Amino acid sequence: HMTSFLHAYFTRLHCQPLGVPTVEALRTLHLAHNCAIPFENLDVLLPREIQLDETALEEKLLYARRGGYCFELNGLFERALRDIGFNVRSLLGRVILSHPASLPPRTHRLLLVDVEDEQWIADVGFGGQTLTAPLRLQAEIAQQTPHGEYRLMQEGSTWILQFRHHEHWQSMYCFDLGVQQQSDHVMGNFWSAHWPQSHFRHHLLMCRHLPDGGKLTLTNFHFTRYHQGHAVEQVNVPDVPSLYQLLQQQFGLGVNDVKHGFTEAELAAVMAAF
Amino acid sequence: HMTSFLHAYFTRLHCQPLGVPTVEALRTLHLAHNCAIPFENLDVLLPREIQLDETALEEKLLYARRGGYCFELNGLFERALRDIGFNVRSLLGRVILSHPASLPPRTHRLLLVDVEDEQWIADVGFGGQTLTAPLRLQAEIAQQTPHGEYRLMQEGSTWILQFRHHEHWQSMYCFDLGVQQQSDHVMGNFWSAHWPQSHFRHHLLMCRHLPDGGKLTLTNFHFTRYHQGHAVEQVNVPDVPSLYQLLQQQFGLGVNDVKHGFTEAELAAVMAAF
Amino acid sequence: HMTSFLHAYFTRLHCQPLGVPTVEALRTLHLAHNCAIPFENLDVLLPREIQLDETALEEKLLYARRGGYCFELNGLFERALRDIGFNVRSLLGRVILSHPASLPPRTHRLLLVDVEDEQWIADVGFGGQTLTAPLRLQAEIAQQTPHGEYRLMQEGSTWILQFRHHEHWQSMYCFDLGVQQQSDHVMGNFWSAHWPQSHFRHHLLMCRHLPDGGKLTLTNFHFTRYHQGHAVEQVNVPDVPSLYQLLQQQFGLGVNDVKHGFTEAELAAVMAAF
Amino acid sequence: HMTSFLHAYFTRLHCQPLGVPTVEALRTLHLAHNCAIPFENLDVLLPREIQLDETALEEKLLYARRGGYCFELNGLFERALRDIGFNVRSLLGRVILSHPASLPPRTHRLLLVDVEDEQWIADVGFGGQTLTAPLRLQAEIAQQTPHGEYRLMQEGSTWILQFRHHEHWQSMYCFDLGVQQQSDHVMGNFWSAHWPQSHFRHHLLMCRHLPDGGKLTLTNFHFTRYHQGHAVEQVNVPDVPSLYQLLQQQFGLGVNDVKHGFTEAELAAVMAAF
Repeated sequence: HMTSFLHAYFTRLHCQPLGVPTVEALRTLHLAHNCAIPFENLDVLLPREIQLDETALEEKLLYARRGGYCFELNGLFERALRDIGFNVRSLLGRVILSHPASLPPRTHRLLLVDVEDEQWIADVGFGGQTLTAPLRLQAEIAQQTPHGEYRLMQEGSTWILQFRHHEHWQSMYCFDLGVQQQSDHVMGNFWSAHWPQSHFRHHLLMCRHLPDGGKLTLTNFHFTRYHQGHAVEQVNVPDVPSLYQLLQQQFGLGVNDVKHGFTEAELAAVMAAF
Repeated sequence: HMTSFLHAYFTRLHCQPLGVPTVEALRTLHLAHNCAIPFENLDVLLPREIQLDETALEEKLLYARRGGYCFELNGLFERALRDIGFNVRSLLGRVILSHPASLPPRTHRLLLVDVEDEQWIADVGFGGQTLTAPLRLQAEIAQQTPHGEYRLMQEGSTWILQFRHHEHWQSMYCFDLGVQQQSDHVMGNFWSAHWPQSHFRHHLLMCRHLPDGGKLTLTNFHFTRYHQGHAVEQVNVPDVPSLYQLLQQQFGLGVNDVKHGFTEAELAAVMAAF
Repeated sequence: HMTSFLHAYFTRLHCQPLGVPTVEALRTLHLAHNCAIPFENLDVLLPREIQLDETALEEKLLYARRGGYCFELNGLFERALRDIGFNVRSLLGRVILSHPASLPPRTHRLLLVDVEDEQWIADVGFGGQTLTAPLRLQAEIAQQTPHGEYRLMQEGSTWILQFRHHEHWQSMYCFDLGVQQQSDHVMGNFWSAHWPQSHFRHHLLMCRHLPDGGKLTLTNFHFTRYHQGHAVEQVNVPDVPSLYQLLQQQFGLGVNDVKHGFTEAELAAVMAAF
Repeated sequence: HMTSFLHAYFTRLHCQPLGVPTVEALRTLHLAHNCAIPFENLDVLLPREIQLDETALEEKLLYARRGGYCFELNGLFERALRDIGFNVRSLLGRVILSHPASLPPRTHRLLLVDVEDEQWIADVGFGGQTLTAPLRLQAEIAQQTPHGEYRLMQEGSTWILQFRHHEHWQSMYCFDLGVQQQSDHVMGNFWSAHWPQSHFRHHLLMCRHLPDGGKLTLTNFHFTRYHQGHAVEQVNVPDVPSLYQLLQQQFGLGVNDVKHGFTEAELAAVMAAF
């Protein structure tokens, strides 16, 4: 089967329809998503509100060929998986990367999927180190992904997904299986986009995934390409115009669109702040 | 026993020390609190950040003789009950009064107390209809309080709070027993104080409790006195100055204080917005 | 002559082209504008940034059939008068209606037009009591307008404008002939839309003008119609849906539009804040 | 003569009273100020409103031993010069350093002083390159200052200002002699502290002046000392604690104070955003 939405979803993912909800279907859609729809925080910098209702998400991520973060990406992904027939619901977790003194709020959205009597967690909105393939809800089991090795962890009642890096695991974010509501994400988005100390307000962030363990990475003007998890080439874009171009070339950002588009002069004012 | 804090706490509550954590101790401290420390949202209107660390709370609610809401009030209360020896932790719930189309975020804080092998919920920061006495965690049981009658539903794991009104139970807000973290309150406060559509940014709100089922109520210039739950006297303050006075008289607001005080001209700019 | 813009301008004003810049041309375009493009502050309440570059103005006020305030309205009007050949530039003035203790900032934009060796001030963005016809820059001279009587008094190189209200004269606002720059308006808009105590953030405001001294007035749910300056009929809209309708009927608001439109659920969240 | 204010002003300036308003008095007070009261934007980063009424200025800049920027510094300075008997009023100008495409708003405050039948412009609030000694209102005349050579200029009613950079002249800000009102500064401060793209919201900025053409410079963790206009020593502070210390040592920031003080943990949250 294929709903109106599900249609342009597959269309944007440069992928072929799927009607049967199976671990393999997930496996691919995930990577598809990860390569098609970039991780971007540009609506936060050029001041511009982020709606999270399936429609705004549809018109932003699909039609306008734009990106987003936690809430937007997994919000769209959640819809797709649902229309395809899977059993999903979002979850909120705490970003603990920076290794904070005290647990932070529920800033990160992620998906919980029930496929073939097991429970997996799909997440395409974590940015740089996001997963690129579902993982099973189990501790220790060093799971594998097209772009890395991760390890969940049943600590009491809050799982602690962590990944392999430089000979040992790093915590990325903790969460629990508690239900969440649309508003809980709206609040999550509100925090992230408006709390003065939120990093998302202090630098442009883009990240797109490629087929063979490769990925792109923009952080203001610092562009970087990776292959099989290695830093191959690192360009430092020299100007706004040049960057405006890089956004459309490398990440395939829909710079035009009656609604969600944005002039190049706007990208200039945004980078000007830094 | 009595800690430095616990000291000025009792001092502000115009109450006598208590060292033994029992339902009765709770019973009274609750009402004490409800009558001494007013519910106020003034720091939200005159723009002015709300810290929630025990110290800012101490200096705002105790020393400066000021009020606050959910987060501040129950934040202070939680500390006290803790220092007195009780077993407490905060909980976040969703305000459903307005009977919203879809569940709202975790805007409200409240306390869970374990006294004599049972579980009670104390809450002094809900404002107008806050409880004025602990309640037992049980369904149907129409519980009684110095200022009203409440009933807790048991919809799943989550609970709902209600109170009588025209011979029919009315739900105030829902909530479950999930753990919360300081940050979760900071986020709650952030939402409440800064989300554009938050009602707290559109009108002054004050509310203080009196011994015999009475309470005071300000909503901008509309002042109201209540006895045994009845509207006895309703004055419509005519001017800023007059109101400035009313805040100190009726609610016992510490209008002066190196830090948390505020001029009367400031209150004027605040009410000027409306 | 007629530029691409000037085209849809006249089209929105349900008016016939004009190519000769004369006091009479001004006289009508002013009233035209005043009846076609409503005074609205809706983008301020549903959080949504207000661009002021001729293009955003064009797309919002003309194509989407929406309204605006000081900055937007006169901004569009200024362009028109310019393309028609007049001699115009904006001015910033201080809103003194509330009769403030100390002069407020330059919140209000207005136009200065040099027609037939004289200087006139056109202003369609003041809302409720805006002018509806150019006025001559001269003191005492009680000038006449389709919707009221005005007057100009002196106190420096700065100008004060008034209108006879209840039985006599009283100040509306002041300003001076100093040059302004786009950014100065951007700042003016930033203030008005974001300074916490700005009244525009605390209630919906709409106002549209009618041919024979009549006008429409919305303030949240309070709708009011006026004839020859008199309150004929005052309805108190009972619900969001009904109001959503009233916005399109009475004011002719373009509720749809890829970009500047807004759902009715959005208007509900906005009125929910109050 | 010496007013209550003027008293602690001199006390903070580690300077001896002056009662006669002369170019020489200005000459020194300026340098005095420039070395005593640092240029700081810390209240912008840890969210915290900036009042500009003489009293808040007094309590922040003098009693709490804290710094500020444009509005606060020159605001305090203006009061002093006034109480001492000079003839002063503030002016607003536009920061053109970055060499913007179009004129920016009136972000910068500065002083205009009438001493011995001439007109000078004093400004202690511009930060890094602020003046350190009055200048005469005259074009071309390459004027000299304890920390640099500034050439003023013309171009219509406006005046530009520059300093020898590299060796070519780099326009700084610009302005006109138009009157300004308190609100005009409040709006200016509003812009600077809240407009999302304002650089002041993206990094900590501190700058203090020293006696012999030397000055200190903090930009986040990049500390720098200068002598006779040369970069002697550049330390890159390694941690928040260490920086907290550097603020009190090198710039003499009053880190404590019932009101304007700030914990070290607060500084951490601020730097954490970057």
